[PDB]
Amino acid sequence: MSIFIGQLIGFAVIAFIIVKWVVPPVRTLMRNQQEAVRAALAESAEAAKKLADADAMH
Amino acid sequence: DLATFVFTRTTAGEIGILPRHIPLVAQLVDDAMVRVEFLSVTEETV
Amino acid sequence: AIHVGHHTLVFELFGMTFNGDTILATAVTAVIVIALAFYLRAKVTSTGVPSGVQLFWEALTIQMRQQIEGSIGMKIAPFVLPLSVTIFVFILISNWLAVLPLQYGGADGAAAELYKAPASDINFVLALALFVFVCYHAAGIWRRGIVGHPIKVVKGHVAFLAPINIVEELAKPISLALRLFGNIFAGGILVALIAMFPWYIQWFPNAVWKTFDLFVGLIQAFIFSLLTILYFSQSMEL
Amino acid sequence: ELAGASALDHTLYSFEPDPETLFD
Amino acid sequence: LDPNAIITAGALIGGGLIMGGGAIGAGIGDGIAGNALISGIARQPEAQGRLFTPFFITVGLVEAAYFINLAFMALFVFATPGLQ
Amino acid sequence: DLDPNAIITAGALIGGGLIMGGGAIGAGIGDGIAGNALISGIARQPEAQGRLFTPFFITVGLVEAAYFINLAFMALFVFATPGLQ
Amino acid sequence: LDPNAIITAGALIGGGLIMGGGAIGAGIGDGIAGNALISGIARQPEAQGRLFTPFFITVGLVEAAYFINLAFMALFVFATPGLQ
Amino acid sequence: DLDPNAIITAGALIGGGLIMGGGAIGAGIGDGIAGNALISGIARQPEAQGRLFTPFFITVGLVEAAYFINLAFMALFVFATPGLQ
Amino acid sequence: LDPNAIITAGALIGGGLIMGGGAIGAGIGDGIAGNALISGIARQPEAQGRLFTPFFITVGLVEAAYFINLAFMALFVFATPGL
Amino acid sequence: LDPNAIITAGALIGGGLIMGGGAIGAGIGDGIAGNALISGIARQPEAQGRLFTPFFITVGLVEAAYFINLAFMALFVFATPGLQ
Amino acid sequence: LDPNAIITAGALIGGGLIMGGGAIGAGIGDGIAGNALISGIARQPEAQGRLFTPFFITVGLVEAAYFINLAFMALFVFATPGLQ
Amino acid sequence: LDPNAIITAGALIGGGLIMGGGAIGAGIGDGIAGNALISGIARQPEAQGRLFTPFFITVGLVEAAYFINLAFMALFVFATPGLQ
Amino acid sequence: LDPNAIITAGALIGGGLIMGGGAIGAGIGDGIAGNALISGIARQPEAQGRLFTPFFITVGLVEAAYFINLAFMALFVFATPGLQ
Amino acid sequence: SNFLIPNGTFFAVLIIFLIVLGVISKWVVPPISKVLAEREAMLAKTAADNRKSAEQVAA
Repeated sequence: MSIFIGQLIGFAVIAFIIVKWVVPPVRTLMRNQQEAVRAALAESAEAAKKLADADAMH
Repeated sequence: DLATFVFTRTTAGEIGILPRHIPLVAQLVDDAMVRVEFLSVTEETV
Repeated sequence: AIHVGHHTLVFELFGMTFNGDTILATAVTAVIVIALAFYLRAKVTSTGVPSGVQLFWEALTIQMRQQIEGSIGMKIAPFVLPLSVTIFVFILISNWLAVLPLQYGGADGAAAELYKAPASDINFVLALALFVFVCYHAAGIWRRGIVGHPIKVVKGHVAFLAPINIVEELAKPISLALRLFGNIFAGGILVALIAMFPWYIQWFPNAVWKTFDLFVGLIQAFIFSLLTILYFSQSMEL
Repeated sequence: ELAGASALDHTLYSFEPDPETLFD
Repeated sequence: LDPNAIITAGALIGGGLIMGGGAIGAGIGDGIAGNALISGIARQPEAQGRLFTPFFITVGLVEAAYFINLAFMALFVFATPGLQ
Repeated sequence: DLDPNAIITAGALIGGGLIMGGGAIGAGIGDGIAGNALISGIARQPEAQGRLFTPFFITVGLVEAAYFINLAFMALFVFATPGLQ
Repeated sequence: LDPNAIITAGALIGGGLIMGGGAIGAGIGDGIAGNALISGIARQPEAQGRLFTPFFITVGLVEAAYFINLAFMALFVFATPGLQ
Repeated sequence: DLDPNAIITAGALIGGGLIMGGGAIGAGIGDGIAGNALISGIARQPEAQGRLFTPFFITVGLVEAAYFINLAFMALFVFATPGLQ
Repeated sequence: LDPNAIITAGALIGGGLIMGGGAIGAGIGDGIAGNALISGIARQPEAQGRLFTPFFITVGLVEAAYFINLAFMALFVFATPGL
Repeated sequence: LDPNAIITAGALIGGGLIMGGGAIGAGIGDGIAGNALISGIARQPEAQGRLFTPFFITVGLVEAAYFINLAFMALFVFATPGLQ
Repeated sequence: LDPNAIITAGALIGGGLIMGGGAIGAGIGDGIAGNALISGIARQPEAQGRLFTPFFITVGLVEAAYFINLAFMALFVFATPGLQ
Repeated sequence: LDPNAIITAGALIGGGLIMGGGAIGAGIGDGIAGNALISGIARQPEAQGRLFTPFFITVGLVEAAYFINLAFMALFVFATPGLQ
Repeated sequence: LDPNAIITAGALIGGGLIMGGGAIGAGIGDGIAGNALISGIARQPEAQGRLFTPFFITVGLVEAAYFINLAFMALFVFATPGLQ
Repeated sequence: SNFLIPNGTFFAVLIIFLIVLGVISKWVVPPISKVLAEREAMLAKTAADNRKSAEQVAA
């Protein structure tokens, strides 16, 4: 179990490093892609509105 | 044919261009001399 | 005391021996994959904001389709996309799960791990590689026919190097299998080897090697998928 | 071309001397 | 003369050769691929991301070679074929 | 007085060790060189990676062919040593 | 003859092979990566920050193999498989 | 006493190990270098590949030859060992 | 045949091999780094002062492998394990 | 112990080294010359006529040595000096 | 064991080793020189005539080493030093 | 059998390896450093002077390693530890 | 076994290694220096005179170690230290 | 203790992999392909709408 204790300590250190450094940027990319697709959807909606407007003026 | 040969001297070194030479842009040396039988070479012609 | 091999759980059926531990790891990975698949299906936000599962899956799909298209027409090889994404997720989860701290003392003065990466067994990589081999050779048969395909592969690029071409074919599957094995097998050895050190000194190198193992498993899964897609594309041309 | 293939802080074409070199 | 000793020493020498070859190949291939990566980065900073995907492919090859040989050493040293 | 087959097996093991040592060196170096070319080309022509991959992998397969031929012969040497009495 | 003599001599020679290969590979690969870095710096004085990240990416790979080899020699040297 | 034939078999096996080690190193390196050249050339001009294959498939064939023939010789070390009684 | 004589012979051969590999690595790496340095200084002489920063790392990160390797050779020759 | 036994074993090892070195040299030389030929042909197609001839020199200067080694390896495997 | 047999076997192994080393050196050198010559000719077709001059100056310096070994190789196998 | 003979043979093989590695390293490093210096001089005629100083830094390093190996092989051949 | 046979075999193999490594290093270094030189004349013919001075400086040094190695090799075969 | 010889496991593991492919070929990959295709179509149609609005207001 002494090897078990050492292994658990190593895994805890690995999780520490992950959550500390790698998690923030990956979540940042997650949020960036989510917001990019949401912005694309909003742009589609407003372009549809603008098409309706242009048809009305035309 | 691009002439069958164009000799010259560049900053990199002496360059002898043949008709199907790969495109190549280079500068001529201060005392550059060019013989025919800066420098820009295109796929079809110098 | 390393004890390389020696599958922890083994059973017998149909007059043949089977490795219980590798089947357990493979089943666990398959269950994780199925859980993610069902989560995606239930939470497909086509119009809504994509969730973690949705964005992860679509990122995998888009990357894989990009390599496929760069290799061969997507319509020419539609099944290649699902097959390759399947291989990628399967291998990635298999290798990643080894990061979990499932290593203990076996009461024999050595280190034994409850979870052993399924790729650490030659059977797993053999199955994956042979399946991929049959798959892309069948695709080649469909594209060129049963008779044209062997002649095409034998001819290859230059006739007078025919032997190498055959070797290349035989090099395709084996090359795919062995590397994966190694890429994971070393890990299985290394952790066990790392266990020889005292725990209060063993912890640190274990962590360093485990993060390196995460990176190695990721890159190996990526290259395995890319090699699969490439071999599919090469088998279907002219 | 060359500027597009160089740092701007003063059928590809082979720039025998280094692209930055030619600018000077 | 305990043929066991002779076969064990032969297996150890074989595994040492396995390691020598694998380490040499991996080190040199990694160095060369990294040289290419760094040169591409310096010449074209914009391609920083793009060059990563080919580079990791190349590594996956070269390292694989070394690692493949590693397994074989593990086969020789631990479960040596033809033992007495 | 020791068994001749033990000596033969030790010789076969050392031979196969050399087999795979040379194979590993060759494969690693050749693949690294090809990868360096691929990296340089992709850096030069940005989007040409898709087309460059197939000539790349022609050489990759060619290089790996020798490695795996040496694999086959290493297995031949070790699994069933030629002329093992 | 004592089996330990042959087994230990074989282990020593195998570990020596391991370190020879590891040193060769690490030195040459690291030198090549450094050559790339130096070329970048000379051609681009202000790129030192951008080129460092690829550099360590290469080194981490190269050195890793070497250290792997290092570790393995311990197993060969200190706890020789099949020692008897 | 030791059987001399066992010593001969072991020596021949080690010799063949060296044979294939050198052959694998040479073939891998030559293939990788010729590749690197081919990849770079095609990267410079895509269509150019149509012709660059010709010299490449020579050098490949010319280096693989130096392996294949070499291979035959190590077979002579194992299949029919010279000077074996 | 005394076991210790054989062990010492094997250890000496192993240390010789270790140091040969280390010398190969150190020499080739230093030569490559110096090649890069020479090219750089030829390109821009003023750069020389800064070029020593990465350069010393290379050799520093290369010679270490040699130096570390050297240390390991000692463990083979002066303290023959399992003699 | 049969003297011819050791003679032929050492001869086999020596011929192995002979052919290994020859194959390494020939392979590397052919690869380097082929890289040069590839680059030249890509650079100047019409130069092929004047490029194959110089190429056929170095390979001849390379293969020679390799083939020279063959001419000696046969010796060690068909007439080993000092056989007795 | 015949002392002459062991000495001659060691001599044969050493000669094979030395010839292999010379093979590697000559092959690498000749390939490199040929590559440089081919690149020069591709850059300057007209130059071929002058280019052969430095090339041979290199070739000797390479080739010579190879042939130098021959001498000592013979001394190892034919006139074995210290032969008993 | 005489232990001194075996230990002396081992030490001689060790020194052989020492100097093989040292010679390879010195030759390769010196050749590449040369190539760099000659290329630079070709590019820059007057620069030969200012180029010599860095060049001597390079060859000074590699040669030191080579010279170090000399000492060690001497230490092995002339003063063999544990000769007994 | 008589000691002299063992020490002689060890010395022969050791010297073979010495001068084989020397030959490999010398050949490859000569190839590299010759590549630099031949390319230089391929680029700047008039520079030949100023190229030879550094060229001979490097190649000679490349030879130096190799030639030095030969002496050590000759010491082993003929002046085997510790010969009984 | 070769642990390099194929075992019965070979078949068994294969089976599991197969079913996973089947799951991914029907309930994951096709829906994701549809999502990506419709997103791209949305982008293209939105660009077309913006343009047509431009030469409508111009018209």
